[PDB]
Amino acid sequence: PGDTVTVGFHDGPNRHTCTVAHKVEFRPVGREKYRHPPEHGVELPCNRYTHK
Amino acid sequence: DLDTHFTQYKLARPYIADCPNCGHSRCDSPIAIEEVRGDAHAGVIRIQTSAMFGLKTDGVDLAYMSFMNGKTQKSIKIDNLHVRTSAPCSLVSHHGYYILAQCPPGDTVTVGFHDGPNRHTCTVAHKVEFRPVGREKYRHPPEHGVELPCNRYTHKRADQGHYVEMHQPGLVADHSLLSIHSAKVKITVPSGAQVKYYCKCPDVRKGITSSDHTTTCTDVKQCRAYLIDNKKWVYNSGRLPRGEGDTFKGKLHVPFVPVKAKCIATLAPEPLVEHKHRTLILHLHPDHPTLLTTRSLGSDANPTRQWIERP
Amino acid sequence: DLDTHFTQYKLARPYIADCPNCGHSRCDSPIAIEEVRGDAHAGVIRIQTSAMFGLKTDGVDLAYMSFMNGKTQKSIKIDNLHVRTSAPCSLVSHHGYYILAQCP
Amino acid sequence: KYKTKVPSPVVKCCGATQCTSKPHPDYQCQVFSGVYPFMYGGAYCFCDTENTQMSEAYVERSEECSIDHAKAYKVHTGTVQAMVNITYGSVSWRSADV
Amino acid sequence: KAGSFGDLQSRTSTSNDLYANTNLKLQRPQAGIVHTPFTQVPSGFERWKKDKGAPLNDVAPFGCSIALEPLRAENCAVGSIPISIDIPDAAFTRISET
Amino acid sequence: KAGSFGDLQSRTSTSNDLYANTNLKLQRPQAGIVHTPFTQVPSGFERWK
Ligand SMILES: *[C@@H]1O[C@H](CO)[C@@H](O)[C@H](O)[C@H]1NC(C)=O
Repeated sequence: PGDTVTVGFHDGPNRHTCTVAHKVEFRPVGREKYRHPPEHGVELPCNRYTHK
Repeated sequence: DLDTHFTQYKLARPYIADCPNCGHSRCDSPIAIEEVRGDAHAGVIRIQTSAMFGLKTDGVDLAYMSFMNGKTQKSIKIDNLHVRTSAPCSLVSHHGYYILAQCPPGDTVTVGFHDGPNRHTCTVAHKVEFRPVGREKYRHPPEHGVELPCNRYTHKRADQGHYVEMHQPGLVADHSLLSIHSAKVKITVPSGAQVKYYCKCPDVRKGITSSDHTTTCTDVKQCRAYLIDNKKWVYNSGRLPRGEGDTFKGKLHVPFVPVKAKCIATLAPEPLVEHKHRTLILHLHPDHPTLLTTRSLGSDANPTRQWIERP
Repeated sequence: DLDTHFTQYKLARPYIADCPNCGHSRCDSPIAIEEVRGDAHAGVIRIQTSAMFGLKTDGVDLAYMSFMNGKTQKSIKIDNLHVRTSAPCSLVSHHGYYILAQCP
Repeated sequence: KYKTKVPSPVVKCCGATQCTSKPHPDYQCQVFSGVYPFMYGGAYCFCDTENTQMSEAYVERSEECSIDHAKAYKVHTGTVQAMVNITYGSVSWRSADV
Repeated sequence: KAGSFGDLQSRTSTSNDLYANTNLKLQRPQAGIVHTPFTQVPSGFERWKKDKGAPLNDVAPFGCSIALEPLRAENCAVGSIPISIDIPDAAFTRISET
Repeated sequence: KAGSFGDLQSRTSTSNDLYANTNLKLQRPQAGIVHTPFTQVPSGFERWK
């Protein structure tokens, strides 16, 4: 979670970045408000952006 | 001496264990986090991993670390070894399997290292809290204030009475030991090791071989192979398969054991005090949430306890 | 001109002073922090340090910084000079003992 | 504060194992059948479902227990002592525990 | 009870007989993963440290000051103290001499 | 008074005569360290804001 989103890259000695104000929230799935994906638990259907 | 602290760690090797987050996804990580100890006051945490720090193939060297790269153990100079919870953490010291770090609060603990162009990280979910000492909820150790006793993980590598067990490694599944060869599965055995195999093709076969063996099956998928190498021991990890029989081989001391220490706590600003008939008037201007307590000195204490967060 | 802004800073040197969390433990740092000014609105802060930025023994050069190494002053080209509070801060400019940065 | 000790699980391929009781604090043991675990080297077991993992766990005192612990006491009437500072006549102040 | 002050109890800090009461329950391992997941009630010692409240050091009547080595209550202004002191006979001067 | 609106007062913004009332107290330096620690009431102007 955060209040900004920063993206950037390097080009030799140059650094190009861009930061925009955007609220990023963690959205636990289920009836428990966890703050990071658990190592184990109950597997529930969720919304994800595919890696494909 | 420094070598005296590694006499038993030289008998153990690093290992690869499951990590819930290897970057973006779960994987078997050579830096897998086994435990995070975060019960010290001033943000100090101790992290146990599957990697070995401070040892090289030629002996003890605090600038070197060792980790497993498949079945082969690799030794490199420490390169950008880092710990992160919510922001970069300062490293205090490292010892076999153990890292001591000074971290800010966070919901995760991330540990990783670099190996040339390679990057190895492991992130686990773990609530890291900053625990101030005393009656003030400060968020970072102050430059000055009142020195109070506190609980800290020591920076010393000495054996201080706390130990963990190192056991004979269990079977290590490794399908790279198998090759179809001349349309007939062959088992390659690394020098000095033994390989257990299990094949269930029309000719069901199993056993332990100490040298290259060719079985009766013609498809690698029909066989399993396990590497047996007990020359180095591993921690009794809950993420590794257990061996057969009594696998206990020795003890490893825990380096950065918790100790009592003196921590600097903040000291709130002096209150303004005004006096009225039988009344004490205090004007409190805290910097951090500051606890105020009072009691009467008579037979009825009539105690008062409240945290002052604003003037 | 740019040289006219360093006429007085050329007469001063960096120094080593106590830093409460120098590295991971209190020690005398060559870039100890003397003051943090954070009363501006858009998250911009000004930091005074014991190091000298923009000056080398051969003159003014904004790509160089000087700091004390024991009794000897050493001038080096700036290498990953950074500021962070809870996350990396963007540096705006540096001059003498001062660093300007935008921090969260 | 307690620590939970978790020994290496017993992974039985193409077979099954059984749990036994042990003299450990809050000891837990359970066998989970139908597992098909993977390691860095690929599938650990050959059989697709005829495999079991036996998990074990028990509670220990944490390392911090040597310094960070609470002591529960039964309190009974004991003794009363004082430090008394006495002067008399031209004799200077003298004191002792009484 | 689990999650309360006494969930973990030991007669002494170095004993080898420990009482532990937590809902330590082994969970099924995730598919394809070798690990030992479990659930357990959060430590009641950490809970107590949060909910300790005011100590006796801060609420004791009569201005008592609490010290631990040995455990004692100092300077409690309760009641009165009978006293008897035997003054040396050399400390007294005769009336006709004063 | 310290911590209130008028803790710091000046007749003009360029005046050389400044009035200040804060509970500025010098603290003993930490052992072995050369520095000047102190405690002070947070500014009453920032508090007033
Ligand atoms: C006894 O009283 C005298 C004078 O009041 C003082 O100097 C001395 O320190 C006292 N002794 C103790 C043990 O407090």
